[PDB]
Amino acid sequence: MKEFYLTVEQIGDSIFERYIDSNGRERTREVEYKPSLFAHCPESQATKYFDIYGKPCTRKLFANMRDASQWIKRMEDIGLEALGMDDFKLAYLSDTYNYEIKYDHTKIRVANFDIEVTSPDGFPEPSQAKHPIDAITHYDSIDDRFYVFDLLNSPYGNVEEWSIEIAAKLQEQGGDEVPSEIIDKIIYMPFDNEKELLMEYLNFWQQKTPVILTGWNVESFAIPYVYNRIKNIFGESTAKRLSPHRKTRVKVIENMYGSREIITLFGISVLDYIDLYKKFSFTNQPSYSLDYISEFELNVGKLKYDGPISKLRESNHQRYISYNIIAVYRVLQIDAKRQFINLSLDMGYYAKIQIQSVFSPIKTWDAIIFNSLKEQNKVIPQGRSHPVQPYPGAFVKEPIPNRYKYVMSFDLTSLYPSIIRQVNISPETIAGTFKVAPLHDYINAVAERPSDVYSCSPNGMMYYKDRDGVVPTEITKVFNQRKEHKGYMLAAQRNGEIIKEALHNPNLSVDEPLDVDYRFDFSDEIKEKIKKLSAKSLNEMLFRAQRTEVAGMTAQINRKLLINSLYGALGNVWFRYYDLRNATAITTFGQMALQWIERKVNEYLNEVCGTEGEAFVLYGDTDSIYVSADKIIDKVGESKFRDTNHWVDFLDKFARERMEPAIDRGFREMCEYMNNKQHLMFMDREAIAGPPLGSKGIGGFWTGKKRYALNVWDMEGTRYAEPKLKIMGLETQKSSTPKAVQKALKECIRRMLQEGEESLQEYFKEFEKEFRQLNYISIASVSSANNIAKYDVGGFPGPKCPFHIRGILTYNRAIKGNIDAPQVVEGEKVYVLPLREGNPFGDKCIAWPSGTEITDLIKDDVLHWMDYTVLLEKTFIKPLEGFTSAAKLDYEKKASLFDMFD
DNA sequence: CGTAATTAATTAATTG
DNA sequence: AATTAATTAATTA
Ligand SMILES: Cc1cn([C@H]2C[C@H](O)[C@@H](COP(=O)(O)OP(=O)(O)OP(=O)(O)O)O2)c(=O)[nH]c1=O
Ligand SMILES: [Ca+2]
Ligand SMILES: [Ca+2]
Ligand SMILES: [Ca+2]
Ligand SMILES: [Ca+2]
Ligand SMILES: [Ca+2]
Repeated sequence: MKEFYLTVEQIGDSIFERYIDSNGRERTREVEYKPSLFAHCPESQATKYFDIYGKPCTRKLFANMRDASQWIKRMEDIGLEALGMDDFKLAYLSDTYNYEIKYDHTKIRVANFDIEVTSPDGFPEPSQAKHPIDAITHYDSIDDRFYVFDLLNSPYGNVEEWSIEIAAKLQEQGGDEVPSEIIDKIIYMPFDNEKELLMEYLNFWQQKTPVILTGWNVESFAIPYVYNRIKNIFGESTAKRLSPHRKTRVKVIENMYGSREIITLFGISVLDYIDLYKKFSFTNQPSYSLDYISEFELNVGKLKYDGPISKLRESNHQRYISYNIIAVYRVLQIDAKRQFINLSLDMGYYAKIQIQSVFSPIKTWDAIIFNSLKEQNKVIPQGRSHPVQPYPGAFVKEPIPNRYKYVMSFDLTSLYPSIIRQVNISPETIAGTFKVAPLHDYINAVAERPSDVYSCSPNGMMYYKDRDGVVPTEITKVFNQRKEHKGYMLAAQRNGEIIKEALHNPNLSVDEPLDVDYRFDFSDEIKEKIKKLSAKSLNEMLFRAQRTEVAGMTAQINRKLLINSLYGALGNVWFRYYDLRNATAITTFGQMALQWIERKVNEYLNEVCGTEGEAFVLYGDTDSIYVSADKIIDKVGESKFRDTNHWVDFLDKFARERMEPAIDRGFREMCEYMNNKQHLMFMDREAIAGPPLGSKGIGGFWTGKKRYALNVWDMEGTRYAEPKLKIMGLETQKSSTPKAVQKALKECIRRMLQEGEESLQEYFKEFEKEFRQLNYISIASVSSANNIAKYDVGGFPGPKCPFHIRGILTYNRAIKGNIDAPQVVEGEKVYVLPLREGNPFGDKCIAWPSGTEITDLIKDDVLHWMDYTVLLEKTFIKPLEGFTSAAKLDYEKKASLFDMFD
């Protein structure tokens, strides 16, 4: 097989590499890598190396990496550019793997682990590690085994062995319900003392050294705790054994508070799953505890136990260990669904970077671009210092707040990356500037043509047309991968809807789910067989379809993120190819494109309807337009339609056969106007929205910019079995909004768009009536807890203290003096509740750590003094008032003449 | 060390 | 309560 790296480090003058060799075995080598850097040389000197602008370079080959670094510094003292890859391990990888890497994941040791630490005096700080480690569960992907290291004897209690028999039993049998599919995969090792547990863990680590190290909060807790505990007991050199090269870096981090240190293990790639989740999930959660995320992702019940965690080992060691193991499994279950490890490996190997560098799109793009240029013997420019400067972004249209009955939306495919490709925007393709006219002059096609030679953006930039820049070339490659996966995602989604339809009439039999590839639209024979399936088979298939869709979604959305991050990197000072002329050429072109096509769409529809000056485009943001279709529907008459799906078909057909051709013509003209390299402005139909035929639903509404709701029947080719609410920006979409309120507001909106005014009034009346029975967590607001210290004056709110910070300060006073009560962690999330006047907490609100029950000491008082009236007005009535006034509806039935009868 | 546009909630100070 | 400036949090794209 083809070889691939596992890990790479620079340690002084050595590269330490772990790799899989041609036979599929893991090896390590230390290489005295001799790096090369480059300097400009005279034009009349023969060389094969050129910088990105075509200037000739001479190669400087150094005896070691230290000399290369010292040369860089001397070139600074002289005042001359030092060209080439200054990150020597990336040059090493490029030299050693001068080909497209084909990796085999089954050869990569992916370790998932978690530790338990009993602590009587509060949270066990990793940098102190003063408490014994009493449990470690370490899953190894190669063995497919959970290795359980259990401490039977501790200063905090002596316990009996964990029983795998009880662990397997149902909770109703007094067991721990450890999933049966992992029971056989557990290797249980009990220990008489902590020293031997840790010594054996380290020997184990030595034999099964993680390549990818993951788990939940392992970067901030497990890794620092284990390192420091071993350091405290055995000395530093023994702790360093967690690195295969015996080198570590301790950093008492310095950017915004937090002096609790993170440990870098050389020769290991740490991908903390919390960080993977935060970057790649496209969620913002109210809480990031494993219980909360597990429940959200997998629909598994919370891990339940009596008493505080500080007494769990002592009171119920059996459950203590069982839950440690389950915790480890849950991360694996989340990854089976989300596939962030797969994504990280794909991205890392494609770019040829340390896998952990996937968190940095700048590093990722620096390496991709470097490798691409190196292929042609081109030399990358030196990184430079830049002051941070603001620059202009997208255009957002001010919508008229209103109900909108029939809406067809259109959307530009992968806009900013397509602009890069269309215009040919790259550091080395800059050809010059032209004299800009005001933007609206380009929008209206009255400004003079920017250039008859070069490809142009309305910000004034000109680009060469003779050849594609490295940025367009490389962004194109990742875009095409993205497109392939989006195609799989959409097919799985369409397939999901076929299954839902068939679920309306399940057959009465014992059968099995069909063995199908869900990434492809079901064939006619599959569709026929589905119509004969049982509910159980159909449900399992739906689950599988939806799992395929999620897999597709991860692969596609994160490749979209990567390409959009290349645009973003052009606007970040730490990017080697940072250039505000390029970033601004992209955004300015976007503003023109949107407004240009708004004008064209209005012109086209005014023609086809025989009107003049009618505004058909009601809204747009960045790259999307929302077109009112009321007149289109009214031209045929609602009476002609058999059902909802009939007008949805009509609009779908009108969009595809009439509007899209016109839209294409308009963008082709714009391309010629800007003299661009390639027409890549593709604006396809996104949404078809409207009320159910014959209903009193309003269909949709806008309250303002980035705040709207639509009742959608079809989304980019997916015809829904049930209409789906597309709600953007409103309180239902915000993690800060109480869960019960999100739900209730979503139902108000549903009733508005699908059923009408009366249905909404009926529901509101009921919600207001029953509101007070709702669980306190369900009606708590959520916020991030930043800068607590700044606003803390003696334990009371300082000037300008934010509402949620006040809540925290109240909480601190309430629990002050208690070492064991949950502390609010700076930068973490908190639940927030209003408090009625005259309460014992001495303020108007209380906040506590999110995802948790409030400590039992003050729970009864919070529940007693919760201000339900303030909660209702602030979180529910206020936004609903906003929705309904924008929609011209009343959430409460107003008086009428009819009130004088019966 | 990916980006900008934009919203709502909030505090402080004002709005004769 | 409204409006205005400044902060904060969180979205849409
Ligand atoms: C979501 C997102 C968008 N944008 C910018 C760049 C996008 O091209 C532009 C439009 O956003 P989107 O319409 O959300 O996405 P897209 O057009 O790039 O890709 P597609 O529609 O095919 O899924 O907004 C970012 O810069 N960063 C982001 O994270
Ligand atoms: Ca735990
Ligand atoms: Ca788009
Ligand atoms: Ca689309
Ligand atoms: Ca059937
Ligand atoms: Ca869009």
